[PDB]
Amino acid sequence: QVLVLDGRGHLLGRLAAIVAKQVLLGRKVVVVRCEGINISGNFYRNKLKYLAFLRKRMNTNPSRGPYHFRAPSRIFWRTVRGMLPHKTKRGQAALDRLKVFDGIPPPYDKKKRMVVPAALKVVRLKPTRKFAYLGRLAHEVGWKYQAVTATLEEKRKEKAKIHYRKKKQLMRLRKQAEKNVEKKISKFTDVLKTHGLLV
Amino acid sequence: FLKQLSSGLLLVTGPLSLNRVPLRRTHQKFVIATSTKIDISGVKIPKHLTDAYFKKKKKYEITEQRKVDQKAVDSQILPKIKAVPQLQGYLRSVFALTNGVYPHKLVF
Amino acid sequence: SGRLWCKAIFAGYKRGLRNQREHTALLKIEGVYARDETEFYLGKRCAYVYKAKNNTVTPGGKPNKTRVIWGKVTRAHGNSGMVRAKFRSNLPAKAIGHRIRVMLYPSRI
Amino acid sequence: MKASGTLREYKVVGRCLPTPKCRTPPLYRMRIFAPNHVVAKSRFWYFVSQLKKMKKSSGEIVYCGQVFEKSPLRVKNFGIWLRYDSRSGTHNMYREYRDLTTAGAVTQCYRDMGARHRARAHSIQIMKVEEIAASKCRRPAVKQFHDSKIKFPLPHRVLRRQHKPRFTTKRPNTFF
Amino acid sequence: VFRRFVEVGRVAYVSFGPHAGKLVAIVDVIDQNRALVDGPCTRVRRQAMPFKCMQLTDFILKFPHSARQKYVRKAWEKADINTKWAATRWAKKIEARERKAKMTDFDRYKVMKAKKMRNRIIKNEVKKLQRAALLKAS
RNA sequence: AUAGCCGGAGCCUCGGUUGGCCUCGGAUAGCCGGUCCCCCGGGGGUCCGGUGCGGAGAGCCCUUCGUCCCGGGAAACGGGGCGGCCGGAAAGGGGGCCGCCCUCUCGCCCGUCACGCACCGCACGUUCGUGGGGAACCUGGCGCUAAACCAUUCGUAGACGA
RNA sequence: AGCAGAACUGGCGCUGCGGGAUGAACCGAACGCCGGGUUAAGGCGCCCGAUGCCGACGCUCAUCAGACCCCAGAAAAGGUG
RNA sequence: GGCGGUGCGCCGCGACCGGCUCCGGGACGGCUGGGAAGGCCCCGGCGGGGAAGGUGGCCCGGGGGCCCCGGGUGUUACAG
Repeated sequence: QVLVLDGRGHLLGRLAAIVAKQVLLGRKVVVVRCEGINISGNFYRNKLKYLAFLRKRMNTNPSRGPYHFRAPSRIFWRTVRGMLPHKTKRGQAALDRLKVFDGIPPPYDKKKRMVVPAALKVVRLKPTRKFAYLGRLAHEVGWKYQAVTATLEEKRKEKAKIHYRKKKQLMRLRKQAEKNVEKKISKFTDVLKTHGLLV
Repeated sequence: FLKQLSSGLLLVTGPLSLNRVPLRRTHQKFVIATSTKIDISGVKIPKHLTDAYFKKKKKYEITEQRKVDQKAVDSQILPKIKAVPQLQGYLRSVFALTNGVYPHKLVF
Repeated sequence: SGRLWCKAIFAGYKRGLRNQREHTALLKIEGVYARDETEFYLGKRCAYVYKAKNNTVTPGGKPNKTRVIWGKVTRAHGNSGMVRAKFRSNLPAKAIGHRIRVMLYPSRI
Repeated sequence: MKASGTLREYKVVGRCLPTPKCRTPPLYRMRIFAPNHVVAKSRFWYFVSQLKKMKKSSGEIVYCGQVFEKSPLRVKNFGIWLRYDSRSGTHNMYREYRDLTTAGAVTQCYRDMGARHRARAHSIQIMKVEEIAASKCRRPAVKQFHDSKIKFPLPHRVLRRQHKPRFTTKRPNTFF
Repeated sequence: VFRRFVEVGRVAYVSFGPHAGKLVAIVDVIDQNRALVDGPCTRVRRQAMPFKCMQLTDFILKFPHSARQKYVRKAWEKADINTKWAATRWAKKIEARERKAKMTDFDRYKVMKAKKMRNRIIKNEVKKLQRAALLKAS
């Protein structure tokens, strides 16, 4: 009932356009690993794209001007907000269903992350083109927690490896379990093959 | 399903032992028609039961004529559904839609 | 013992870009994403279930707080599995993005 | 003329109306590539009005018919001559194509010229399409397919049907 | 590296189109993104079909680059592709899909009942080996 | 620091929903899983199998009409009752393990016996739901006997507040 | 010159509607109150109804890319991109 | 109780008929160049030719070592 989308390898505008439509349909979408979001075009193109965005501020009072968010999660939150009717009541009610996170929170580390193949770099971009990581772009423009998130993301990398290697050994005993017991499960096995489930 | 009545309603009757469903009328529109068939060609439906027999008269208590006709028809059907393996468990079960199940995608 | 209706989301009214016609509702049934798969749901009865403050009667039961707006599925909309529906009374805009039920008892099978 | 869909080859003949001066005018046949025969006869009178002292009022259509491909299951090399229009000046080309049908090669010619030189179909005057042998080809793009042991893989298979599994778990595999 | 190559005589599986789900054999390559192909034994008439809707298999039957439809059928029957294709694990999981697709609601109930006790025995079997391992682990 | 914590039933109000997936990393001109014959303190290397992923999200798990007996298959380690013990810190679980005094091969799958308002064709049915909040009623146990502001004073401060 | 003065026709003035982000003159089309259907011009990644087509063929990398009449900005020349 | 008329307190359902629409599934026929192509009858049979995107066979080279990859001649040879 809650969409947990992994942001690694996902294009900024293609993911935001699909999330914005799903969020407006009453679906709670949680986007995770926003530092893995990457944008087509060379890195130097996107930097001045964001640096000239920084220059756009209110002259008389910059505190009332555009709030330039530097975190990768809030940058992705900004581009979804521009894809939504946030000036209306239903637009702001939609944005409450969106939840962005840098790295992976402990609420969402022990969960399966969904992947949008339509909003993917490997699908929508030619292999000879250039792309820019949002995580590198954020720290290079004012984000202070890239190395902070990298070590905490490093910490859960072997912690899931322990779970996965235990998971393989857990189902290695499962796959070996049929190997001793075909003589008394063939009654259930063949009817699962006539209907096409193990063939 | 037993037979088509005069007014267009369907005389439909699962066994009372399995489905807990009596000789009951049912409109054909509000019916999912599963492609699972038994051979009731050789049964003897009573001619006295009809649409006027199932018509509401005017607290409902079961008449003894209803009980006699209940076992008169079930005695012909119940041995026949036992010839098909796992058919009585199929009738005792209830139909429902779970996650990832779409009626337009599946066939029945 | 379980669900007997397909999950559908009231996406919005039949509309233009600067004109909306709130006498016809657009439905996004879960599982259908093409025009040719919308043929099964044509003619099915749709209902929007909601609850209110004052207690109203319930057919065959003790009077509850729930209320419905009955309607039917008219014809397919768009190309990506959307579909139009028409209700007796026009749906309130509070139901935008909320779950409504489409039933199967108007069956053609 | 709108180059809509695939093109069709039409064999349209015509002549002047009989006059007191001239008993029977000569008959002129052309090869016209057009979507339908209604625009083929209009295109027929366009070129005839340039070559001869002919108009549609003083002329008539004797036979308007479509000729079919004699070998549509044989892969062939087509030589196509151009008379397009640019923004500054008009130019002639010779272009090579590899297709099963003569009309398909003209269709491939119309879509290629608009892609390269941004030339519209009304600015393009086709004159001659001729079957040529493989040994007489000139453009290396066409000649690279003249191999009895041609062999190549599909390196980067761009996967389609990307939206039917709009949300999935496994990372998709672009390699087969 | 690549193991499947578009070349004269490779048996292919059609992805989409009116001839989807059938086998077909490459005769000649027409263009960069289109090839001349012929499924003489699989009800696929000689035609041009692009690389978009084909999945190329590891089956190669030899005939010249512009051989007519008679020799393609003879090479198809000599190699006997149809029997070998059904023995491929590719087609075994292809044909299981419509078995799930045509599965009746009554067939759906019997699968669910059979899946219950089949998982019961495996879980009971797995349970015996986790406890047997821990005595062997100590 | 706090003049509330644990466990029972009824009434108003707020509402949405109608089974859960408990997780490697990562590539896309490449991958996945096992054998380890090999080398060191988990990695590398080799080999074997799949690769239009079937150790597949085009997927997996549970499945519920209920009660009474009897017979067959599994099961004897197993289902369910309290205390600890540790593993959790990026926004942290009633997660697992040790022993308990009672429980049955009742759990589940096949087949027999019988029963269950059979409400006489009809709708918001069917859950998450001991849902959140609020008064009042319950029963007992466990407990706690505080601060802020005004006033006055200070002048490191000050238009008044602060 | 969004300047002044003429010829034909159409519009605004006197006129709402759909579209061009907006807009007196542009495109389509003119208006009693409604239901169903179908279109014009325009469009169909999100705002925003509609391509979530297994769309076809090619071109293009910009450290100032480009994106739709009216229309809202550009030239001569040069480039072994 | 039966017939005719009006209406059901409220919430609803179904059936058939007619009108206006959108969509689908079957079967039949005409024209062409009286279709073009294409399939079968040994390559349909016989005779005569031609080259190449060169199949056998020959030569050279390289990879294990008995098949494959290149280059050259050729005219069906064990493919066309």
